[PDB]
Amino acid sequence: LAEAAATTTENPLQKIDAALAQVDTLRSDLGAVQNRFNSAITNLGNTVNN
Amino acid sequence: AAGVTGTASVVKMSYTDNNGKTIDGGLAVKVGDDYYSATQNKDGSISINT
Amino acid sequence: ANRFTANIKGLTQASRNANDGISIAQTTEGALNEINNNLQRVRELAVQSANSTNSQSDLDSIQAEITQRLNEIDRVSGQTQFNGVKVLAQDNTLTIQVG
Repeated sequence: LAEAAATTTENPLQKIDAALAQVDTLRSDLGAVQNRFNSAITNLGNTVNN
Repeated sequence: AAGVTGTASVVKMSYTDNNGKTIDGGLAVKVGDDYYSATQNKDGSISINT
Repeated sequence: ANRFTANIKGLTQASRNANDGISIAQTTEGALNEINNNLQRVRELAVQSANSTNSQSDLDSIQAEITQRLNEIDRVSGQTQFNGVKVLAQDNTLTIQVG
């Protein structure tokens, strides 16, 4: 369980920005992988047809 | 064991970009210009990730 | 008549041999088309990369999809196969009798 802050946060901008960087990185990874899956779908389609 | 020659110390990572924005990470071990990602032992000592 | 019948049967089976050849060639071409698609998409990304406005974060973002697409190319190349023949895993020369 989280404590209660006793002193004001220093450089909160940097920490919030680090969090934002993490989340955006993961979202971009998701975006790439989704394309991976779609290309795999087309691969499978051509394979089954042939 | 790895044969790394030099002083061993624990440092905190800071990164800056071309925009001028800056961020900070976790902990690591720096020998000369080299670095190694570090993990905190529960007692306050430090270990190198492998 | 016996010799003619022998020739007839030989040519008949050669028909199916050639058809198997066409099938395998079709499969290979099919794989190559999608490989080409991925390469051209990665080319688009590479051209995008030239934008010096990009921050290191955006550069890593693009690098991520580039890496994923390349690894997907390797996956398809490794996994494609006709009746077990790794048609994209080694230089080869396959025999097809037609006479």
